Amino acid sequence: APAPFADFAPPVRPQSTLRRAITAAYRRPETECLPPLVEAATQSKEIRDAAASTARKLIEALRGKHSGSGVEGLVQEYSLSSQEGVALMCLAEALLRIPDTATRDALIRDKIADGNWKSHRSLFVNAATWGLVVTGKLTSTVNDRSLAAALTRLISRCGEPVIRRGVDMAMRMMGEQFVTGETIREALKRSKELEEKGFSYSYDMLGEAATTAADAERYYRDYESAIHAIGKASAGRGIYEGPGISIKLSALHPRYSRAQAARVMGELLPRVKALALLAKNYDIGLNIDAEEADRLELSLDLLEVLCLDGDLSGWNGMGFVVQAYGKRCPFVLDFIIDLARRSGRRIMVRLVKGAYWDAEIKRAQLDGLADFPVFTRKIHTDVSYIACAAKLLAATDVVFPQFATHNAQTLAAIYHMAGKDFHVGKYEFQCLHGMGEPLYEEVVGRGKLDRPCRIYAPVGTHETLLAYLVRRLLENGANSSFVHRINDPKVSIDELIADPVEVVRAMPVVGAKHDRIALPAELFGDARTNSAGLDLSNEETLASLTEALRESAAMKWTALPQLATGPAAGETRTVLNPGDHRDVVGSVTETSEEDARRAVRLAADAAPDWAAVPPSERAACLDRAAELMQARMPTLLGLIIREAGKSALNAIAEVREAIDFLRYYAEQTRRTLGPGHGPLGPIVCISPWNFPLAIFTGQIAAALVAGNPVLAKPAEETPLIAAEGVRILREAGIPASALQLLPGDGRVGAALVAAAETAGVMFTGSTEVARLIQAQLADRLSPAGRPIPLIAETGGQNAMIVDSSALAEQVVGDVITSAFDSAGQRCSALRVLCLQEDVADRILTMLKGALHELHIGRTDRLSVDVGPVITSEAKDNIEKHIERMRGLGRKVEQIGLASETGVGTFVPPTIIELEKLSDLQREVFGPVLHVIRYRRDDLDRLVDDVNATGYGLTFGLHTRLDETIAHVTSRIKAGNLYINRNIIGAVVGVQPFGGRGLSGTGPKAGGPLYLGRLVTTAPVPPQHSSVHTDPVLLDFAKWLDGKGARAEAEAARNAGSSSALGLDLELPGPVGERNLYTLHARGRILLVPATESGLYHQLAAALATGNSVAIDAASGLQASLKNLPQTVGLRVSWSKDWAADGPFAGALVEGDAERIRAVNKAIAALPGPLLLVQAASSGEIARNPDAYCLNWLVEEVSASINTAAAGGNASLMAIG
Ligand SMILES: Cc1cc2nc3c(=O)[nH]c(=O)nc-3n(C[C@H](O)[C@H](O)[C@H](O)COP(=O)(O)OP(=O)(O)OC[C@H]3O[C@@H](n4cnc5c(N)ncnc54)[C@H](O)[C@@H]3O)c2cc1C
Ligand SMILES: NC(=O)c1ccc[n+]([C@@H]2O[C@H](COP(=O)([O-])OP(=O)(O)OC[C@H]3O[C@@H](n4cnc5c(N)ncnc54)[C@H](O)[C@@H]3O)[C@@H](O)[C@H]2O)c1
Ligand SMILES: O=C(O)C1SCCS1
Ligand SMILES: [Mg+2]
Repeated sequence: APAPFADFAPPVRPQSTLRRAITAAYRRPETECLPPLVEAATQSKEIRDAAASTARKLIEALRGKHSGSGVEGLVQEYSLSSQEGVALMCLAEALLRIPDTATRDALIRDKIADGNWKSHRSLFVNAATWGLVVTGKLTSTVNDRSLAAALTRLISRCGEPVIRRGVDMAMRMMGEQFVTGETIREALKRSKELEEKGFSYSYDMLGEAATTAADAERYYRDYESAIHAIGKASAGRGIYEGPGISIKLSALHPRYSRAQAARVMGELLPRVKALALLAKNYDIGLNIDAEEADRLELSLDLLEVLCLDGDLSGWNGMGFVVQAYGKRCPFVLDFIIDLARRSGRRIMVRLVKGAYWDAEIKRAQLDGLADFPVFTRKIHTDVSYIACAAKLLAATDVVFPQFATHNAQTLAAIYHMAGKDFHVGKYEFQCLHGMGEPLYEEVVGRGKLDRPCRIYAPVGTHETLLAYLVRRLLENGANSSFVHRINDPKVSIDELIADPVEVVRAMPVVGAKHDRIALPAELFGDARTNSAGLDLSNEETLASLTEALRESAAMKWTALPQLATGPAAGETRTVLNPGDHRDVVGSVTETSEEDARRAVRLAADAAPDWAAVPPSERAACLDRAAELMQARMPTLLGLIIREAGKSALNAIAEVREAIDFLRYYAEQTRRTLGPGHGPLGPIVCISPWNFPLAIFTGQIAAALVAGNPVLAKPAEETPLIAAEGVRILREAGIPASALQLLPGDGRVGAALVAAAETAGVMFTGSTEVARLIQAQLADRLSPAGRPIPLIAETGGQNAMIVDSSALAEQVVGDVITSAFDSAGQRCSALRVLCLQEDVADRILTMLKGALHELHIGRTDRLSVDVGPVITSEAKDNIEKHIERMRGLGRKVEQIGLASETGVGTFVPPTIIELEKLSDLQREVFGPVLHVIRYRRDDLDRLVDDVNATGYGLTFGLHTRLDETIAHVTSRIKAGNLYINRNIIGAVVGVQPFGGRGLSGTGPKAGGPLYLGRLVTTAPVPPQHSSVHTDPVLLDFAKWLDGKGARAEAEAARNAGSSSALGLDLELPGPVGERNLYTLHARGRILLVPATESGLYHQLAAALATGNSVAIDAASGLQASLKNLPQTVGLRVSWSKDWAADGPFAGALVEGDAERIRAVNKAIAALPGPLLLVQAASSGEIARNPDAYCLNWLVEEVSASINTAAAGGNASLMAIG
């Protein structure tokens, strides 16, 4: 048996002094990066004056030949609105997908111009891109109804001539402007004109981010065939005067990442070597493009091996991009220059600013990392660029600098920095096709500056173009971009030639972070501190984590019954690693049923003393526990990895979630709890195995901070991390009498629930076990004669709907994560993928290819993607489902498992293609994705089928179309919605988490209504109000007044005002996402009245919160509701057989204690979902206007929208 963590994440090679200096700068504070860059970029007064004069001359030329674009001229000629221009270009795009030119012209003449364009996949799938072209602004989703109206209007107004102009315009841009050519031969033919003027070329076969092995093979043969064509055309011109190629490493392997470094060096490197050998034989340049920040240092390992490989000697064409917007850039250049000296290869170094800025900001915020790997002020990147250019110009004997820029100020500064001596091969400039030719026609040639420029030339069909094209249009439209400002009349030439080096030097704090971009720690501002993660791409982090993880594995972890009086004796057994039962993780002593009953009595005796600790001090304990967990995160990771079968990434997220619960409930307490919000009493917290620290901590922390002593009963599978969490909470100041730990199985849970002094239960787990607890509690009443509160958060049958406008690569990534992360052992995991029929085959092929790149095994290796299932019984239950489906004829795709999995309990990720959604009965808690197909016109029926399971936890939708978003999100019934992203997000206070139906009672964990359920009188949560009044409530109040029920009419009006139905908030979070929180009606509420006035109060509460009702017909109160307004009657039904008329979404009960007990038992016997029941006596209804609390009669819905899904971030376009 291998030692734990002995092979966790060894580096590709020992890290040299130069490599370690790169890693040290990864997230260096911006105020530390800039001073040395300012010093390096400083030039003399004479040079700065000459550079400004050169830059002014270049800018005056650019503005003096500036002409209006063809799109702007078309919009002007036909007086088009912006939406009309966008819709016209979408139509033109679709028309050009008809190959036969004469067939297209006939369709235009006889069908399109004749009105009905709809008759002949949305036309507007790519409207976000055309929106950038027409308006310069990026919209994340498409208003397809606005575009359809605009297209009808413009065709009916202008007819065939405008369509003809649109087609011809789109044909030029897509064939000549967006790309240099559709094929490499076409691009080579079009390059002759500018090569005669002194330009050179580097061709990019458009392609990146391979999803499957087949994709990577395709990109490889594209590169290989382009090298042949370029080399044949080069015909011996060499690497400086002749053309070259650019490649992206992510195109050549589907798992290009630090986590898969061994596969990268074993599988990707030989492919790059084979391409480089061919480039060497033709003597052309081969450049490795730079991608995301977490790929930089990995790419250096490939560069090093290739430059030391003797088979490539004699050739100086290997090239490499370095991004000046990155904090590591000068240290990367130090490494490359030294490698060039060691190898004797004159490495071609392309200095760029960088293409992924928006995405790097979002990623660092999501991951809770210390800082960004890029600058946050645009002028900092400019200073970085000039400083790095000085370093390169001092090293032209050993490297070939290539200065890629469209900024005339940058260009002029480098041109003068380089001085008077020049020869071809010393250095060059570079620009992008369709962006830089105007500027460099003022540079190339003996009549200008006599400096060469290489054009980066994209090659590809309309299809393969999207990702690259959006990045260019974002660059072109960003407020901070030179190419945008040059065309801004409000921007003077003096502003354009301002020297960024001197502007930065003169700022009061050199290198200060952008004022409007929050560090990841500060996402929530003054409310609370964000939890911090760990960068698993940082070699220093991986080295220290390896040591900490190994040390965690040497510890003698235990879990004991920790009563208020001290540890208790009991039956003891080992806890085994689910991925390898030979790995003993620790020992657990389980609680006897007698000691569990004893613990509740000790909790009851201690309850007054803990309630007396003021809320601010209880919240301070939670904050101290969060600090302790943050500091102990590496050790906690090691325990979670080995006890619960989690990967390192998933364990980090788990510990972050626990920290966030602690800080969120602390802050909510400080905002709400006062002397009149008395605790319930001892609360039993029963938790699941699959989030063994986060959900465990969240329930206990909420109960404790609300003033309740807690009996903590963790899942029998994962007691060790629970015991450590209790240890941390007690260290933080929670008294032993206020938090007792009771390990064991469901018997211990049931004994606690049944104990007489148990005042409340918090349950997270399976729906079937929640139903047993509901039945136990139906026997019971509080000393005040009211039901024992139960929060029961249960399973899901979670769907994702994908239409023909979604991007397959995005979909497949979010499906692989949502369905198979943690081996599908997330309550939020994707269970049913619904694919529109027209794209289903392509997406399924891509999904299956991505499935086969996953690594399944014991999770103490960074390279492992999917770990084990928790037990042999879980495995048996999952496989029985797979075999039942397999026996019914359903197609089943499974990864093959390595033999080393035999010592643990593993289930391979599985795809099952279903015929109907009713083929599924219950939640299958494992790595099993079901796939169904649907026709577009059946979308509404499909949402019905998803709702018809009775679950309502997480739900995903992938679409670009606003009409479809509005339709689906208005009809789906689930607690957590996700648009154009994965569905496993539960960020505390950002996506408050929890569902409806068979998925939960609410209120949501990590949301503002949670603490109020754990006290006898609920406070008013922050931001909890609504100015909207339910109109049926208003009609009912008028009816009450007409009947003479004046006091009840006033109570009804008061309920209408007090209701928070219609609350609609946006919660603070990371950039590039919109996180929304709304209060809706729950549904149909069962009313069990005893008196006429009680019925009127119950009806008012239910209607004020937007619900319909079913009224118990055995009440005999039918005569009390005569002559209702039709609007109210529509919401009212009478029920003789409650079980026939469900499912209900809650219940209101009136009666004395024994009537409430009898009704509670009858309600618990109803089939289906657990009901949140509220009960009151007739006297309580008369005395207390809040006898029925309106908090529990609305339904919380969280929605998370990825607003960067279209390829960039519109808001950050105006941030520089
Ligand atoms: C031929 C060529 C090849 C290229 N290859 C690559 C490549 O392989 N990998 C890659 O990542 N990029 C690459 N780029 C760069 C990228 O695609 C953009 O073209 C370039 O960053 C624009 O810089 P500029 O000097 O033209 O314009 P400018 O307007 O001077 O600079 C714009 C740049 O500033 C940066 N920026 C904007 N806002 C901020 C901010 N708030 N804080 C900090 N920085 C900010 C961004 O990098 C942005 O692109 C290449 C560029 C060219 C011309
Ligand atoms: N809605 C959410 O937020 C959420 C979150 C995570 C997991 N879950 C659900 O939890 C399930 C997986 O977790 P699990 O396997 O640990 O659930 P489980 O129902 O098997 O057990 C959960 C806890 O209940 C206890 N238990 C079992 N029988 C009991 C009984 N008769 N009386 C009292 N307690 C009893 C168990 O010991 C355990 O501590 C999944 O269905 C998952 O969907 C829901
Ligand atoms: O494709 C991109 O976004 C960059 S890589 C080389 C050109 S700019
Ligand atoms: Mg169980």
